[PDB]
Amino acid sequence: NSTATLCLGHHAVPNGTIVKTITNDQIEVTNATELVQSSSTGGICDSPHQILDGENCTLIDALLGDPQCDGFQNKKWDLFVERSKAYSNCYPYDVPDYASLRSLVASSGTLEFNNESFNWTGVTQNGTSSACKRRSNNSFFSRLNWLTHLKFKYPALNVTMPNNEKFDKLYIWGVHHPGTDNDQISLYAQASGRITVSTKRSQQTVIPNIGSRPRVRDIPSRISIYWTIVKPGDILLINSTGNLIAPRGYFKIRSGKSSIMRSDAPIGKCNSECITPNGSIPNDKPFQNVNRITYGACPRYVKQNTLKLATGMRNVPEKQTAIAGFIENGWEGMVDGWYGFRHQNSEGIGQAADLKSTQAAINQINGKLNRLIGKTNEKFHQIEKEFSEVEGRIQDLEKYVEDTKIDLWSYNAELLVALENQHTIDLTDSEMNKLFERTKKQLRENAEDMGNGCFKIYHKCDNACIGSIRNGTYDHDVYRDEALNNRFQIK
Amino acid sequence: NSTATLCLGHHAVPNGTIVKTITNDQIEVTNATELVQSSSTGGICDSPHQILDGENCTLIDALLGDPQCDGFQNKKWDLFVERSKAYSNCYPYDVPDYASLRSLVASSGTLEFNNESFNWTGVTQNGTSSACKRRSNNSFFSRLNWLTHLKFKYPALNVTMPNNEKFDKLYIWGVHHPGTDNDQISLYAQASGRITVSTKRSQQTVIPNIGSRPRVRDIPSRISIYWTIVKPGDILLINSTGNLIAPRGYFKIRSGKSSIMRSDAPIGKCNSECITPNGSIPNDKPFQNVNRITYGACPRYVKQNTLKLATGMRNVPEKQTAIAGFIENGWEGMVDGWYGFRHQNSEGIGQAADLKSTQAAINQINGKLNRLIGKTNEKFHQIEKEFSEVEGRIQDLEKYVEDTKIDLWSYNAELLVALENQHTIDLTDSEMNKLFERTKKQLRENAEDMGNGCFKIYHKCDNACIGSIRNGTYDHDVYRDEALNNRFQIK
Amino acid sequence: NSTATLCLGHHAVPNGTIVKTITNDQIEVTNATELVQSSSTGGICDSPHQILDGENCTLIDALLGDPQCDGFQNKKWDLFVERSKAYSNCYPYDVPDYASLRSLVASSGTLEFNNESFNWTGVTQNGTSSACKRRSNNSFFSRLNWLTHLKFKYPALNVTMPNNEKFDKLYIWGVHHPGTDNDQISLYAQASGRITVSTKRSQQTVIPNIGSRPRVRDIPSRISIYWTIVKPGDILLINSTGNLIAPRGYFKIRSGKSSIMRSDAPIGKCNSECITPNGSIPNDKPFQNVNRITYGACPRYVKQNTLKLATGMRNVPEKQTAIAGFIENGWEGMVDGWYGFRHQNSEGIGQAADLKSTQAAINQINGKLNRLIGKTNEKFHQIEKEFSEVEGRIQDLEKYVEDTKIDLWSYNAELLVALENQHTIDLTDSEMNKLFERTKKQLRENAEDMGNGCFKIYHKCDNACIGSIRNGTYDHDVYRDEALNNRFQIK
Ligand SMILES: CC(=O)N[C@@H]1[C@@H](O)[C@H](O[C@@H]2O[C@H](CO[C@]3(C(=O)O)C[C@H](O)[C@@H](NC(C)=O)[C@H]([C@H](O)[C@H](O)CO)O3)[C@H](O)[C@H](O)[C@H]2O)[C@@H](CO)O[C@H]1O
Ligand SMILES: CC(=O)N[C@@H]1[C@@H](O)[C@H](O[C@@H]2O[C@H](CO[C@]3(C(=O)O)C[C@H](O)[C@@H](NC(C)=O)[C@H]([C@H](O)[C@H](O)CO)O3)[C@H](O)[C@H](O)[C@H]2O)[C@@H](CO)O[C@H]1O
Ligand SMILES: CC(=O)N[C@@H]1[C@@H](O)[C@H](O[C@@H]2O[C@H](CO[C@]3(C(=O)O)C[C@H](O)[C@@H](NC(C)=O)[C@H]([C@H](O)[C@H](O)CO)O3)[C@H](O)[C@H](O)[C@H]2O)[C@@H](CO)O[C@H]1O
Ligand SMILES: *[C@@H]1O[C@H](CO)[C@@H](O[C@@H]2O[C@H](CO)[C@@H](O[C@H]3O[C@H](CO)[C@@H](O)[C@H](O)[C@@H]3O)[C@H](O)[C@H]2NC(C)=O)[C@H](O)[C@H]1NC(C)=O
Ligand SMILES: *[C@@H]1O[C@H](CO)[C@@H](O[C@@H]2O[C@H](CO)[C@@H](O[C@H]3O[C@H](CO)[C@@H](O)[C@H](O)[C@@H]3O)[C@H](O)[C@H]2NC(C)=O)[C@H](O)[C@H]1NC(C)=O
Ligand SMILES: *[C@@H]1O[C@H](CO)[C@@H](O[C@@H]2O[C@H](CO)[C@@H](O[C@H]3O[C@H](CO)[C@@H](O)[C@H](O)[C@@H]3O)[C@H](O)[C@H]2NC(C)=O)[C@H](O)[C@H]1NC(C)=O
Ligand SMILES: *[C@@H]1O[C@H](CO)[C@@H](O[C@@H]2O[C@H](CO)[C@@H](O)[C@H](O)[C@H]2NC(C)=O)[C@H](O)[C@H]1NC(C)=O
Ligand SMILES: *[C@@H]1O[C@H](CO)[C@@H](O[C@@H]2O[C@H](CO)[C@@H](O)[C@H](O)[C@H]2NC(C)=O)[C@H](O)[C@H]1NC(C)=O
Ligand SMILES: *[C@@H]1O[C@H](CO)[C@@H](O[C@@H]2O[C@H](CO)[C@@H](O)[C@H](O)[C@H]2NC(C)=O)[C@H](O)[C@H]1NC(C)=O
Ligand SMILES: *[C@@H]1O[C@H](CO)[C@@H](O)[C@H](O)[C@H]1NC(C)=O
Ligand SMILES: *[C@@H]1O[C@H](CO)[C@@H](O)[C@H](O)[C@H]1NC(C)=O
Ligand SMILES: *[C@@H]1O[C@H](CO)[C@@H](O)[C@H](O)[C@H]1NC(C)=O
Ligand SMILES: *[C@@H]1O[C@H](CO)[C@@H](O)[C@H](O)[C@H]1NC(C)=O
Ligand SMILES: *[C@@H]1O[C@H](CO)[C@@H](O)[C@H](O)[C@H]1NC(C)=O
Ligand SMILES: *[C@@H]1O[C@H](CO)[C@@H](O)[C@H](O)[C@H]1NC(C)=O
Ligand SMILES: *[C@@H]1O[C@H](CO)[C@@H](O)[C@H](O)[C@H]1NC(C)=O
Ligand SMILES: *[C@@H]1O[C@H](CO)[C@@H](O)[C@H](O)[C@H]1NC(C)=O
Ligand SMILES: *[C@@H]1O[C@H](CO)[C@@H](O)[C@H](O)[C@H]1NC(C)=O
Ligand SMILES: *[C@H]1O[C@H](CO)[C@@H](O)[C@H](O)[C@H]1NC(C)=O
Ligand SMILES: *[C@H]1O[C@H](CO)[C@@H](O)[C@H](O)[C@H]1NC(C)=O
Ligand SMILES: *[C@H]1O[C@H](CO)[C@@H](O)[C@H](O)[C@H]1NC(C)=O
Repeated sequence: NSTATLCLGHHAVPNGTIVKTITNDQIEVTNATELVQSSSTGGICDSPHQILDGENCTLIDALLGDPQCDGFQNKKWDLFVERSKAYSNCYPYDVPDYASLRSLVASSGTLEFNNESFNWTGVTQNGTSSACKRRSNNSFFSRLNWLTHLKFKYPALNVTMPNNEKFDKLYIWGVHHPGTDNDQISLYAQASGRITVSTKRSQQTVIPNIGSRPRVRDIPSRISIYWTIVKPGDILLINSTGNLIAPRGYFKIRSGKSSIMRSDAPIGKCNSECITPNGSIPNDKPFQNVNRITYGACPRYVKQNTLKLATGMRNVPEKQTAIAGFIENGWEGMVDGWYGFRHQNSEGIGQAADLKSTQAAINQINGKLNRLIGKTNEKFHQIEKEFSEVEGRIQDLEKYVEDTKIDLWSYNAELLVALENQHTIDLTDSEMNKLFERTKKQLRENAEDMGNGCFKIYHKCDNACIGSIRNGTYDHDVYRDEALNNRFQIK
Repeated sequence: NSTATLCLGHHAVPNGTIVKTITNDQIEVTNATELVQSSSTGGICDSPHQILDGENCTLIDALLGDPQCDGFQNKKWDLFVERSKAYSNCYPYDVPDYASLRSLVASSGTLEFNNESFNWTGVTQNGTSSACKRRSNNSFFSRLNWLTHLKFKYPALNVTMPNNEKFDKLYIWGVHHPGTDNDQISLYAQASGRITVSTKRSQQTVIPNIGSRPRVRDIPSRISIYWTIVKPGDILLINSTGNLIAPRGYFKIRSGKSSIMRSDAPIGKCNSECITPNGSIPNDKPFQNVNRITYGACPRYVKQNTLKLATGMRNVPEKQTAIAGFIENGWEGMVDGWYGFRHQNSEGIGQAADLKSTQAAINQINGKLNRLIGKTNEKFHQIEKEFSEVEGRIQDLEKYVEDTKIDLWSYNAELLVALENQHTIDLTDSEMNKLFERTKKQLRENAEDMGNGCFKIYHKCDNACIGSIRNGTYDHDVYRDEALNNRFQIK
Repeated sequence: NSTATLCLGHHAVPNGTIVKTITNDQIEVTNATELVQSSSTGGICDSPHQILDGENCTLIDALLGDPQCDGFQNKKWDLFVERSKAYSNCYPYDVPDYASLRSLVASSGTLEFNNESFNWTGVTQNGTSSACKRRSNNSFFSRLNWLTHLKFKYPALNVTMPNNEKFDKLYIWGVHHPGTDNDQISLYAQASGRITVSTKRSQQTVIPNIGSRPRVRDIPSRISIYWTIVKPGDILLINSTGNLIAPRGYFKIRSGKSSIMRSDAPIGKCNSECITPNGSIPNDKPFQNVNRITYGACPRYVKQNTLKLATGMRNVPEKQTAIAGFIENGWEGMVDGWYGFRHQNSEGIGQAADLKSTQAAINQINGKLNRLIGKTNEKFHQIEKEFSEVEGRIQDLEKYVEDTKIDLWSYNAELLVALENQHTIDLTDSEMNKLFERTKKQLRENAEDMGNGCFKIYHKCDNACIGSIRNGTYDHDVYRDEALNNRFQIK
């Protein structure tokens, strides 16, 4: 009736989602996406990393050559998987600093072994035991050589092996601790004496200690395992009068991205970049709360089990019912755009989406999605994070380092999502406000702001006229005389 | 005189406080609150954590059973407090890896001890010394058993103790290092020989070393202390020909939240969640600069001694004196609200608070207070952070881990408070701006913006009229003819 | 022609720089500055820290007194620089826990040595070797004393040295491991026996181990090095029957800010606070990607090789050509200010800078520069971050601690710069918007907003009139009758 109404508005949905911003602990938005990965398939995917399933073998048993581990000879891995069911089935042994030898072999990622011809003239080689059976016969660790007397003589060993290669050699060797004096004499022909293994740059001396230990596979003796790395140009010197469990050669030691993980998860024929002890997990999300132990391109571990990133504007119910604009009011019936126009004129009541504002909001949200989704970084060999034995100081430090790290990342995650969500609310609010301001400016003196996100346009404004406003081609001069007469009439 | 003035404004206070934002290193606000706890009472509150005051006893002395520590037998703790005055008063001893045994016992949180009947047939038990008096008589550590020859014989000990319990057993034992060959023979009847303590899964051999050490309580000998954990189903085997300081049984070893702290603070009858070596501290604040060593639900340690969180808007002096609005001007006389209205009309000059805007600002500030205040998290046994001896590598790492952690938290604290304060300034500024905009919209063509946060209303607007604007019931149509004539008159 | 145009605008430059904000991965601004230091001179500046260039000597060789290191006696340092070319040229030795002794001496920062008169009655002193020549003669480590038999007797040593000083004493000593039984007898007159060095609070026993090691400088024997710290009031007791490499006195041990660094960078005559192995670097910037190893007041190490901080507003091309304001349009021709006014009136078309808005933007940007530039903090002795040997557990932890730290700082840097740049864009946009709003308010009913950042002023407004608007002295009442007639005329 000589005027029209033009309202600016934004969509709303019936099923919104609650997120956290800096301004609000809980604010409902039109949509959100989860940034914490909280589930796994439960299987370790055999691709794209080279998996070695230890089965009944620990890495150290596979290294020494426990008979059940013969199948592992010379294999490589990106990730060696050690099973809780694993058990030793050879001569009872220990490794002082077991954790370090495990770690250095794990990180090297290879069991490649090269035999060498040591001169063991004057002694008997290849000692075996019923505690270490291979194909039902008494045997021993494959990579070790139990030397004993020859004709009740054990002449002092003073044996050399030069490293004339261009790579390092890793030697694994041991000392036999007999149960009794009787065993000492029966095995080596004389009283126990120390073993010294040296190079130009290092030395280790180990004393065999006679005594009963609790029987394991009916063996009260023990073997203690040691290692030596020999550089190119250096020489291994082995010096012993008995009790030597000698090396048969060396392991290659390599550097790269290999590691070891304790897990009982089955190995699957599938492809996944991120491995945890619970199974492989997708790495689309920036964070995860599945396990602090990871290998590969993995989301960062956080304490939160959910963090929702807003991917839409504030969700505002439509006030119940004159058309009305965005002031405390969303439009559930606007389904082809995020922002738009509703009008009332001579020809009826209509709605149209505004593409520009809708696309600007969507583009920006997609931009932050692109920064946060599918952008994980790889980590490989790290520190251990679960422990089967009590140890004190070093373990306290390992645990505190990891606890510290997780709390700092959990804090970063919490802040990041609150900041991002505040920014999303601000940028989506801003597109609405800019649309309203642009429209106000077009209309000049031909309309007044009704306070509800709508303009009273003080002239006849048919469908084409409204279209000209929406398209940005409205010429205010054309209508100004009509509008001014209508606005500043005296009633 | 045919018009009225309506000004929008906000309060101001005579005693504002300076805070930091992202925009300003120093900006005065109406009020702030401190987020760094910087004082302690100076006492350790005995509630709600179970405190054990070591008095003259270290934990290790209480474990071994130094006579002055007999009162500690079998006690438990959440926090064992070790005093600087503590001193040993029994046989001179050392503990290789003292720090680890201290740590593992501290974390276990119990001195529960179960006696066992070891078969020491063939030797004399219960050796004592004048260096370790109990009730004025020569004595020894309560939990240890100094075995010596019987009739100048010391038959080889080969003694067993199975763990048929469903929990782990912690055994503490030792080796006696005699001052001279004469002592060796007088005590054990033969030359010194090694001690081996083993289980199915582990072994330790220790060599007694004869020699003079500086006398302590007139004793040139030493005892060295060792420990062994025996799992259920396993067996302790002790094998010795002399110099054995034997266990009398085992300690329970538990897991939980127990720890140990070095402090000289007195223990008080009071209740506080957070304990530091300086005393308990309140844990209302998110940060603290009292001590990096903490136990319980504690604020996080930061380097800053103060961080002030704004709890009010910018504080702006009232310009000296026509009423005027918020543009570069606060209202010290507005004491019943944070924002409001001042008017001049036919009936005088008045002021009224706006509840809605005031409450919206207060609610939001209370929200951020609720997130930051009284929300501390608990930590228990951690790593040591002060050291009485120089050690090198491990200590360097312990110190660097803690330094690293504190710098990262101090950074987080600094950023958090700057961000929060910027947000507080922004949300309080926003309530002022929204109040002004809402008012502008009500007034439509009946008023003009005077540029100083006030409107010139171009009609007679009595107290009820002004009230209708403040209440949001003003009907612009009622006054529009009058206002338009007044606005667009030609003078 | 009875009207004027007044446009508000901001500068633009032909050569802008791309930065990252929270809103945009790439946004062009007028200027930026680099926050990551990525180059070094390549030399270590000898000022202001006290540098000690080890040349051919490691710290440990300088400590023991290898002949080529005699020049180092008693010197101090802030930073000891160890060269890759360094080599030992004396008796072949090792140090169990070499890394710790290196670290504790490095951190102490002094080689100050005080000779003491030990009573070595009954033995020969000052043993020497061809493996350790000094001025072409057979010699030995300067700070050690190789004792051997006197007249084929080596009476048991039981020797004391009290610490009656008020500072700690650091004693360095050793054990000689002879190649053969023949050497043992030729040197010490009897079979090898253990060495015990003790105090009231500590003890160490070391066993000499006879055996061939690979010859070095024709020596198949080895010396193993040990250390003891003796507190004031305590006593050093040395107890040996042979194989003792005795101390000649003690080192002072101090506490302070000293460290050690591995580098081949030459030492220069220059002054720089921050030292890295690549050379000294400037410390103006808050971050650096030169080296994770640093000493002194240094930028923090990050993974990024560049982080650009915006130091100007968004850079917006001038739309091609009616004068026009800031809406999607910057002014390349405005060179004497950041914001300003362009006008068209009766007297022509002019431009003027607005000082207030320009200065407010510049001041704020300078403020954030002042917070970020030249504000680095000092760190001194830390942990090692590069390793020449494989070690396992401890090294894994050292590496993980540093990796963890760097990732957290790299994250903080990335967020900080994105946040700061967003704030810079917001504050510079805000000065433009405030200038426009201030102008709008002055003009009252005398102008209309043309939508392009300009006002149509509906009255004759000559150069003085425009000046009154720019100066904030424009009196709208003077022109209102003229303007209203022009605005609300009917055409
Ligand atoms: C050298 C020798 O033959 N010694 C005999 C002892 O082995 C034997 O004590 C019994 O030993 C039993 C285990 O027998 C082996 C084994 O481990 O299988 C037989 C091995 O050939 C022998 N290995 C070598 C390289 O000689 C090995 C070794 O002696 C022990 O493992 C060392 O602990 O023993 C089993 O443990 C019985 O319980 C045990 O009594 C005694 C008595 O028969 O005679 C010795 O001559
Ligand atoms: C076995 C014995 O009686 N040995 C005598 C030596 O103790 C003694 O040397 C003197 O020893 C003095 C301390 O006497 C005790 C003690 O610690 O109180 C007496 C204890 O009963 C004895 N403990 C046991 C279990 O036999 C203990 C032990 O021998 C030492 O502590 C080992 O160091 O000694 C005190 O230290 C005197 O300064 C010291 O001369 C000599 C000489 O009298 O005779 C030995 O038979
Ligand atoms: C005590 C003595 O003189 N022993 C003689 C052996 O040294 C010698 O074996 C030869 O030793 C050669 C090195 O000679 C020195 C040295 O290091 O320069 C000479 C030193 O004076 C002696 N040091 C002391 C304090 O006595 C030192 C020491 O014996 C060795 O370093 C211990 O390893 O030896 C060189 O190594 C030759 O290759 C080696 O054969 C034998 C045979 O000549 O006679 C011993 O009496
Ligand atoms: C030191 O004490 C040890 C524990 O008491 C003891 O070990 C025990 O030795 C017996 C036999 O002497 C073993 O008994 C075994 O006997 C049958 C054959 O009759 C075997 O088939 C079984 O394996 C059976 O167990 C015990 O197993 C063994 N116990 C432990 C815990 O090791 C040592 O022999 C004693 N040492 C000396 C030198 O006397
Ligand atoms: C190795 O040298 C040691 C230090 O010189 C020496 O220890 C000293 O021994 C004397 C006695 O021989 C102690 O003197 C004590 O004598 C009176 C009784 O007359 C006691 O009441 C006092 O305790 C007094 O101190 C020294 O205390 C002691 N010094 C130290 C530092 O331990 C060893 O005895 C020597 N060892 C051998 C085997 O000869
Ligand atoms: C244990 O075996 C060792 C390695 O086979 C052996 O060491 C070698 O000893 C020879 C001499 O016996 C040294 O040869 C040196 O001889 C000339 C003089 O003719 C010297 O000028 C040279 O230095 C030359 O090298 C070897 O250097 C040495 N090799 C190594 C690697 O140390 C030990 O001697 C044997 N030990 C015993 C006790 O027999
Ligand atoms: C290292 O090897 C040497 C021989 O090269 C051993 O020395 C011999 O030991 C025997 C037995 O004790 C003696 O009877 C010989 O006289 C020694 N030979 C020489 C040349 O001295 C030595 O025992 C071995 N070392 C170890 C620790 O086993
Ligand atoms: C561990 O106990 C065994 C006995 O079970 C000890 O062996 C005896 O030692 C004595 C003294 O040296 C010898 O005379 C006996 O002949 C040994 N008995 C047997 C059966 O061999 C052994 O010495 C003890 N071990 C330690 C380290 O003390
Ligand atoms: C520490 O010094 C003592 C002497 O104070 C040494 O004891 C003597 O050792 C010799 C050689 O073995 C014996 O013949 C004497 O009888 C011992 N004297 C006494 C009083 O017992 C002892 O050997 C030295 N200890 C070490 C580890 O070298
Ligand atoms: C909600 O957001 C995510 C991320 O943009 C998108 O993949 C998903 O399809 C959206 N859901 C709906 C119903 O729009
Ligand atoms: C592992 O050991 C179990 C239990 O002894 C056995 O049944 C199984 O077949 C073994 N698996 C392999 C792959 O050797
Ligand atoms: C993964 O395994 C850990 C350790 O057993 C367990 O605490 C956690 O609940 C598991 N997470 C999932 C998603 O299975
Ligand atoms: C200032 O702020 C704190 C926190 O809101 C409040 O407890 C305190 O009472 C306030 N002081 C005044 C005078 O309003
Ligand atoms: C602790 O020792 C001191 C000094 O010897 C003594 O005076 C005090 O009574 C002792 N306190 C306790 C509780 O035993
Ligand atoms: C707490 O104790 C530490 C260490 O003695 C001291 O540096 C610090 O100043 C103390 N703080 C307070 C608030 O007493
Ligand atoms: C750009 O910014 C930096 C930091 O403010 C300043 O030092 C430099 O001179 C500026 N360059 C120009 C051309 O304005
Ligand atoms: C260091 O050793 C090299 C190589 O032997 C020698 O040429 C050089 O002169 C030595 N430098 C010093 C400062 O002693
Ligand atoms: C500094 O040295 C390290 C280690 O050699 C090297 O990786 C890095 O590229 C160097 N940086 C510069 C700027 O020279
Ligand atoms: C072990 O060594 C012997 C040398 O006696 C050699 O012939 C063979 O390779 C090995 N024999 C067995 C049975 O493993
Ligand atoms: C020590 O052991 C003996 C065994 O001889 C036992 O009777 C008693 O429990 C203890 N005696 C003393 C005095 O502590
Ligand atoms: C080594 O000690 C002797 C004692 O025999 C002393 O005279 C001199 O200071 C030293 N002699 C040499 C040659 O270094």
